[PDB]
Amino acid sequence: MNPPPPETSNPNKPKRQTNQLQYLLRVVLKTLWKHQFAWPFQQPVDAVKLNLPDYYKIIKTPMDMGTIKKRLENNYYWNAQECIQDFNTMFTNCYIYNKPGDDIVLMAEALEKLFLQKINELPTEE
Ligand SMILES: Cn1c(=O)n(C)c2cc(C(N)=O)ccc21
Repeated sequence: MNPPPPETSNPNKPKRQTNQLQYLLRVVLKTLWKHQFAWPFQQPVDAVKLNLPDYYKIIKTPMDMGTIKKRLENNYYWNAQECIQDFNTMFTNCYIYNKPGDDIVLMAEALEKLFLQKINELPTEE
């Protein structure tokens, strides 16, 4: 069994649409999403189909770019830090679960390098 996915909709949660969050969608998410190594990270890990029965025993804070994309498109966030944390959670999960050197780790590292370069130029708030 897979767990329920992370929340992407919560009408109780206060929301903003801001230039930093717009950057996170238009520059950061879109840059990583189109990458040749994006595909393992475009949706929640399906531990059943991938035969990783211990994945959610080890990973208790799942995150993926499919979830982040939905959160950004549906204006789920209050600030950029929340979204940046989601990306970092996704990368960290990969490094925590997988054997050092594995293809998936190299893929995460390539995406993380781009992520860091884009976040380095996060625009100042308007
Ligand atoms: C070990 N592992 C991970 O840690 N992630 C994120 C994975 C994604 C896929 C996949 N086929 O999407 C397959 C295996 C994966």
